[PDB]
Amino acid sequence: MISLIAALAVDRVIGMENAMPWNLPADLAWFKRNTLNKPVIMGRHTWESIGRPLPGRKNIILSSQPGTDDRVTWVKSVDEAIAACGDVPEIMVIGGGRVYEQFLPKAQKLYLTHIDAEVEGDTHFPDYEPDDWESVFSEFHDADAQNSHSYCFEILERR
Ligand SMILES: NC(=O)c1ccc[n+]([C@@H]2O[C@H](COP(=O)([O-])OP(=O)(O)OC[C@H]3O[C@@H](n4cnc5c(N)ncnc54)[C@H](OP(=O)(O)O)[C@@H]3O)[C@@H](O)[C@H]2O)c1
Ligand SMILES: Nc1nc(=O)c2nc(CNc3ccc(C(=O)N[C@@H](CCC(=O)O)C(=O)O)cc3)cnc2[nH]1
Ligand SMILES: [Mn+2]
Ligand SMILES: [Mn+2]
Repeated sequence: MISLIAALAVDRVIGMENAMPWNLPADLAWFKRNTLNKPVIMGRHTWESIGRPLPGRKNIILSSQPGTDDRVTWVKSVDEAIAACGDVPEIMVIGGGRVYEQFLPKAQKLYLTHIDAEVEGDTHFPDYEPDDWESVFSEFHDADAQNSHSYCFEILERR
């Protein structure tokens, strides 16, 4: 199955200047828990934003140009990215905006974090059709001394 995972601020903002404009330790822990031991597909700008390979995961980077780092796998099309994952139960697509748009029609599950933060951004999660999706899990958390915003973890499944 293909799944997307993302953290969204207000108005579906996901990034600004090739970075994320918040620091939510609890959300990165959720990201790690839901991606470890799975392949992760990302676009080249997200690869540069993370800045290093993610441990315990097969890292697959989409770019139209040849690769520049043999610690990760480089592919040149969506279909090649999927194939490079081979025969696993669940493929995690970890962004960014352009990559999420291309994989959304192919996805069966969304792992969304809704963050109560107002930030200017330059990248948005796609504007998906809510009627297509069933919420199967939601868990709200208030802000605390480690996490400066409230946030809600949600899992949706395609109906
Ligand atoms: N909040 C979140 O959960 C989250 C998650 C991930 C990323 N982000 C943010 O998202 C932003 C980056 O997103 P973005 O939309 O600018 O970029 P992106 O989707 O990460 O990367 C786009 C690049 O991927 C390559 N690519 C995409 N589709 C391709 C295809 N079909 N075939 C070949 N190459 C393909 C191209 O690289 P080439 O130009 O080399 O061809 C393209 O320029 C950053 O701000 C980052 O912090 C946020
Ligand atoms: N829910 C969610 N939150 C995010 O912040 C997120 N970020 C990306 C892409 N950017 C990043 C940036 C950093 C790390 C990162 O350093 N992760 C470590 C955290 C380890 C920990 O908290 O102990 C990792 O091992 O996954 C992951 C993805 C994609 N989907 C997301 N999805
Ligand atoms: Mn806030
Ligand atoms: Mn919902």
